Amino acid sequence: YKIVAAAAEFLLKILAEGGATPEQLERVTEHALEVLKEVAKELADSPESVREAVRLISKLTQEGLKQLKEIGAPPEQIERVAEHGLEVLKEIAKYGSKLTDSPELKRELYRIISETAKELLKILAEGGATPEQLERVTKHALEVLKEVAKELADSPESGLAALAAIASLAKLGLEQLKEIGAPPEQQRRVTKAGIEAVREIYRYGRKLY
Amino acid sequence: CDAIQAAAALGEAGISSNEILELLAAAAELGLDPDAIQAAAQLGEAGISSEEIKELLRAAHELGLDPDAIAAAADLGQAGVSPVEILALLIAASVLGLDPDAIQAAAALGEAGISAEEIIELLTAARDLGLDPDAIQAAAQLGEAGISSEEIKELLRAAHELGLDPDCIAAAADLGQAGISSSEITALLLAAAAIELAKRADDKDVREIVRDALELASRSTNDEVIRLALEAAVLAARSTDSDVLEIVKDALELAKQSTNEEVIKLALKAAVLAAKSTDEEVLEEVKEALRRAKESTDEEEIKEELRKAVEEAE
Amino acid sequence: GLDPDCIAAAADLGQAGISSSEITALLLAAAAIELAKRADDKDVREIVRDALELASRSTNDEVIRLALEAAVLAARSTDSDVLEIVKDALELAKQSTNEEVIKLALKAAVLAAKSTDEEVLEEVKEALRRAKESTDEEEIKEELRKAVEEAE
Repeated sequence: YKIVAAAAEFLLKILAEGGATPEQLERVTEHALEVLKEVAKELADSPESVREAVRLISKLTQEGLKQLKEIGAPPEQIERVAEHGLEVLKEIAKYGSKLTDSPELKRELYRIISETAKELLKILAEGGATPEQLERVTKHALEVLKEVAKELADSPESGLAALAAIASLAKLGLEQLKEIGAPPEQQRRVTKAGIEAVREIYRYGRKLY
Repeated sequence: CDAIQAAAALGEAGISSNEILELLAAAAELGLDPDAIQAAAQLGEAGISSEEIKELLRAAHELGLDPDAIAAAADLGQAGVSPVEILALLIAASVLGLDPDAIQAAAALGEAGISAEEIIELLTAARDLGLDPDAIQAAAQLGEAGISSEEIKELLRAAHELGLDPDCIAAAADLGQAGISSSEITALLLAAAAIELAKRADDKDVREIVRDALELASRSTNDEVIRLALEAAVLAARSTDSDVLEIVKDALELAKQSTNEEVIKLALKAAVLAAKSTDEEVLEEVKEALRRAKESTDEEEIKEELRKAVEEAE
Repeated sequence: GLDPDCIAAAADLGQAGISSSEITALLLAAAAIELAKRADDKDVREIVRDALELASRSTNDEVIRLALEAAVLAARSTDSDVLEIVKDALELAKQSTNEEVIKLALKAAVLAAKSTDEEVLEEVKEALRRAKESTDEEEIKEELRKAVEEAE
């Protein structure tokens, strides 16, 4: 798995050094993610294999976004691959939840999902995208995190961890929106959506406690 | 006149009249008491919108929170905690089943800039260790000393493994205020524990061993060698068997006379593993490896015989 | 019926620089709230919600005083006909988007709550029913106007 994953990353980096268009890079990235998802679904059968899968998926995702940022592509392509990455990641997290029973690995997996979200948000913000994109991505990211939490969570402590991660993502997102000087209307809209995500997380938490 | 007194409190908080009417609408919808409306006024002094307050109090009502936690939400507001993070800490407190003093400690950790995840983790670790609100208050003092969450967690773990009182953790936070590293605090905690226990033990041989370890820890400058030596001092002060005392004394006689850290690290590791072990065959093979280390002279043979014994004992 | 400590708190809204009409609104509101807390009735509490919603969402001192005076009058009355008329007036005020319709509907409900003639209650309720079944703002205004000119 590590070898083929590295081969995908290498091929992507070679193509990017080759000066291909953002469209070609994105197409290859989607194909690479799709292949990566398939070969992950085959080869993953242990807690560490899921951890490694997530680490490599997120790595390849990060490298991909870094390529689009460096060529100066419109944020639209960045947002598409961000969605693709999150969606694939969620499907893998979904499979990985069936393989994984130990609380530590479950928690750390979720934490890495949140780190992935924090990093991809940070990268998009460094990419100079408008608040109009930042809110779409932030909302989607929170919602993916919510869906992954809803898939994984089965004890109150893990609920609190997932909550805390979600909350920290909202904190980071609001800090970016503040730094770009987004209007209080957008700040409220996002913050309220964050509170509502936490409310839905609490509606899940009501099952556990 | 309570309803007007609540309006006067919102007027003193400088709330806009339409937003007073909204907070009154929320008060009428939820049935908010005047102190819950005072908490709304204090969140208004923290600059939070009426909408956000309304959803927050709506969530507090849906949670069925105790009024003291609801009031403490205004302390989290004064601490500058993020609006979602206030809700997270409130949810966390409800799930943890801890007291409002744990929420006041969360407020202090919020003034120390600690994230709600780190607070939740610290509270999780505290309940998992079976620590008390005074230990949590001393942890907030380590937060006032700017100590990192992992350092606090390891310090609390060490304090529990040493059976320390909360006042000891307060003294650890005073060493934190003195700018002492978490490593050196941990060393000083190990040392103080070994010393007090070496009063409680009468034995001159334990006292010799503990002095030799404290000398070696005073002479040396490496955190692993120091922690090994002072842990070995605590273990010696906890021990009751001449075989462990002999192995530790032999290891200290080798180590304190040696000039290479490699044989010191290995000999102290072998002695710590022997002091933690329960098998006379492992004690005798370690006593043998030390005999081989006294009767041989090449540091490569000393390291290999200690490595064989360590790989048998680990 | 507000006692002198209430007036002292009103003077503290004066210290906060609140305008006299806004103090008056806040007094009307706080009174309606404390009364609707001392009453158990969910319907009065719904009326007080809808009034405080409307008063927060709108910004006109006549609309606000009309609404909060109706809220006080609802908190001072028990007859289902008055509660129905006030709920119909507040529902019409929530569904419609014209301040003259809002003022007329609230005025009709205030006159129905201040008076105690069942033929005025029925004609106001029927004028509100005509206004809630019809769509034209001119028919809504002309039915509420005739009911107000009969009731005042």
